[PDB]
Amino acid sequence: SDVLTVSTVNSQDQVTQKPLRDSVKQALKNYFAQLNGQDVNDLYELVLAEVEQPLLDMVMQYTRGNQTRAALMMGINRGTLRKKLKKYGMN
Amino acid sequence: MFEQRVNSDVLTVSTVNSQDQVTQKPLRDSVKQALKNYFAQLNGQDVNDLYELVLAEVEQPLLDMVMQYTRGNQTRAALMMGINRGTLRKKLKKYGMN
DNA sequence: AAATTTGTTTAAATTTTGAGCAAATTT
DNA sequence: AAATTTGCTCAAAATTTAAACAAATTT
Repeated sequence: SDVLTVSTVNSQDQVTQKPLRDSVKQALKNYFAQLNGQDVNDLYELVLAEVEQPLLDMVMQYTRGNQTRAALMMGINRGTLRKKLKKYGMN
Repeated sequence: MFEQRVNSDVLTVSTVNSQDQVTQKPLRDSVKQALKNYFAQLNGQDVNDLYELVLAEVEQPLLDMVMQYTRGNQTRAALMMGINRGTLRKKLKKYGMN
């Protein structure tokens, strides 16, 4: 009923799903905590970089290197995909 | 003395390791795992929105969290995310945060 | 009362898209 | 040897941008 989820363990050794979006929330909750009113400047492209890399990594692995099927899977242009690959230097 | 904090270790999540010890692992890895799992259930239906699907999962909480920080200040929020104020308002609208 | 933010528009800059081709690669 | 994918170009379509500025708000 909620497609992108990570595995957690509780004190009683029970594994159980939680939305990835709860992780993102936690990480930021943590990031901000460690900052002491130090200014943040490029937080969107920061988190984006943190998410695009592993997404590209995985779909390219799943599509066996096939840029065409990878782009179709993600629903973006083949050109866009190429650009993003070179951006993170994976090609 | 300043220790190097790599980019992968700026956004981290508490995990439990093979010795039942609590450690901080990259958000990257959470995104990897979510996708490894998403592909397991995909045996073997086709997809055509994987970027938008992921993007939404990540934008909502970022927006959620940044607004809480700026105590609803859209100008400071857009300034700290580093995006035009107009696209922040657009994104907020997309997710019902206004 | 002053400083700031919101809500909105308008136009330029930027990025994404699609389409189309030969050369390379997989099948 | 056929079929598909790569690498690369152009354009237009779509989106992000900054720059207003009056009205609403927060300091």
